[PDB]
Amino acid sequence: SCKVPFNECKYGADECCKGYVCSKRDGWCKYHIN
Repeated sequence: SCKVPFNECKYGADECCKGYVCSKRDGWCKYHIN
């Protein structure tokens, strides 16, 4: 019930796959830590 990290991401949206973080600047799902 989630989308790939390569795609976009909504600030706060937990829809993304657990384990990844959502960049506030880039506005996408990534693995790197903020």
